[PDB]
Amino acid sequence: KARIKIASTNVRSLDEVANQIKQIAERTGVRMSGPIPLPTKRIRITTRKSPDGEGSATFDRWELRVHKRLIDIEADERAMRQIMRIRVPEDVTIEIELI
Amino acid sequence: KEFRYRGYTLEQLMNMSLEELARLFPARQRRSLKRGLTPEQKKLLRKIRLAKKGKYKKPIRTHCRDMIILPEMVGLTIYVHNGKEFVPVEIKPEMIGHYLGEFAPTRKKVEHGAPGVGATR
Amino acid sequence: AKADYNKRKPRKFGKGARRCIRCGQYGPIIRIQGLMLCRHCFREVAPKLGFRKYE
RNA sequence: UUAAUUGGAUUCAACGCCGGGAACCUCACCGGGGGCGACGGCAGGAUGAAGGCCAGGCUGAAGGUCUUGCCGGACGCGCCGAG
RNA sequence: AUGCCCCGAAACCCCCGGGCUACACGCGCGCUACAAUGGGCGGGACAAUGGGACCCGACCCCGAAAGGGGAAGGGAAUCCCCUAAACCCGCCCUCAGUUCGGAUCGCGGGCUGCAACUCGCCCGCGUGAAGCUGGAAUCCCUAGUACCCGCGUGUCAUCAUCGCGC
Ligand SMILES: [Zn+2]
Repeated sequence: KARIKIASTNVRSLDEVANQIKQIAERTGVRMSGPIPLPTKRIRITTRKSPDGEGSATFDRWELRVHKRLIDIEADERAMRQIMRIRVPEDVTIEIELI
Repeated sequence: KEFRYRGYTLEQLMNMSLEELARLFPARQRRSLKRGLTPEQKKLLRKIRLAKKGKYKKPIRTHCRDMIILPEMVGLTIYVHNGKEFVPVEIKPEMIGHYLGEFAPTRKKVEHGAPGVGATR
Repeated sequence: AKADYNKRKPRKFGKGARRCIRCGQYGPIIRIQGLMLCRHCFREVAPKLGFRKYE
């Protein structure tokens, strides 16, 4: 079996990669486990606006969201070559492991 | 009464070793001695040993305010830095176990004057 | 005149072991995710680093 | 008050604020010690220029300087500009 | 970042030591309290947000506590931080400066850190300072809000009576 974890800061790129993998699996005819959406990771940083100490304190909360999807497939020669031939856009990160 | 530390005489302390003295000392001093002396403290200890042997007649001065007094330096005058000058301290047998910087105060006693214009509302 | 002086001694902890890569400051360094960015720099930078103010 | 007790801010809109919970560092204050002038010129210089040291003195500790000599073989803050 | 002015071998650059932690006194914002709408002892329940590589560390052995030795797992919906407190039951105290209140010092044991005296935090025993509800005046709040109760994180080698959140 092969487990693939795909994470990105762009939901559209995430979905594009997921759809490409799904199409590859469908054309190869191999059963595929649907994309598991893992909980989004939200990095929040709260910072004081003023560069000095004078004035009423005000803060801004800058948030960076990272979205994660998981897929499980059964290993095959053509399927795995096609998957390794994925586009993997710049903002998406892909990890492949075998079980 | 004759001086005695934890029921031990000064001569017994002289003959004692560093580990036993650390055992007798409080927790902080024992931990410091177990962890060891800094290079500056080692240099100061070498100078003090030379003076005790009698080959170092010059006055002993140092910045080692963190040095822990030992029985082997009882009866000597050590000039300890405090920020401006090296205040002299005569090591009595009863100072054992205390830091060298506890007898060289850094601040000055304050005698407050009249309050200023902005002291009150 | 030797060069052994004029050199910062190695430091592994304290405020003297962290600096802003963009500003060189020594105070409010953000280490939340290894940013190593000063507070002012991060504030001026957040929109274009991928961070956003959603609400 | 002190050697310093480094500074900014004084109604709302100064005073757990400068994300300022400072042992060292931070540091901007105080006593002391040491150390840089890129680049052009003025003297001394390869029979000797930066720069380095084994022992010890000064020193809180330090070839930082000093007694003992020995490596270095081309430079030059001892001075004028500039940096 | 930067104009002008200034130091330019000093106001530049590094090393130790000290100070920013001083203390007749005035003020702001807070914590603990002045008790029964309670204190102590044993027992019984229920969260969330977030973080983890010289990092979080379950689990076993040692210790009375702080803490010490080995060490699974975890780059994280997989392991850990993490079996919260207020609350409920049973017993003692019965209106008292008290079994309230926990300042202030003695002795001893530890942790971090190159370094703990100036000037760190924790732990056992010992003592037990004002305070018995507060004038004039003055502050926040319209619903899961206000009030009470704890926890996460930012600062971090250690230190949270703090900010931002749960
Ligand atoms: Zn910066």
